[PDB]
Amino acid sequence: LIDRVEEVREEMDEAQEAARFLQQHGSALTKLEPMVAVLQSDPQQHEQL
Amino acid sequence: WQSARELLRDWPSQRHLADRVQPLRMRLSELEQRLNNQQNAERLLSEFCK
Amino acid sequence: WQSARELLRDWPSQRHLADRVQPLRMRLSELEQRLNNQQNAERLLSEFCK
Repeated sequence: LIDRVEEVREEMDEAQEAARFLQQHGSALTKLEPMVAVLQSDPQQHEQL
Repeated sequence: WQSARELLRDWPSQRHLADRVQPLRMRLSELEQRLNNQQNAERLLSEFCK
Repeated sequence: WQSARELLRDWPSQRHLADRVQPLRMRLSELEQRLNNQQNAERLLSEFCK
């Protein structure tokens, strides 16, 4: 009665969603990852800072 | 900033687990075939009981 | 910097994959019976052929 199919199918849903998203934005994520910290510094907030 | 941090946190996990789709695919296919065998031999078993 | 980045690369993967241990236990146990029964039936067939 293990009926693991539920669990493995859910794992597939997650994994295929993940692959789809990676294809969707993989380039965008790669471009963001080197200079992510800049998100913390808005030019005007830089001066108030 | 924070959303990007979380995105780059989860993105690794996504990559780690994406490769397993096909490893998962054959896994569930075989598993579900096994469950079908269970159901089928169960029907045969019940017919014996009859 | 680079090494640490690699460590924190693995760390998401580490927990994610280690989660699978227990499934693997039952998997290996179950396949053991395949091994055992294959060997047993191999006996039986060899004994018959003799």
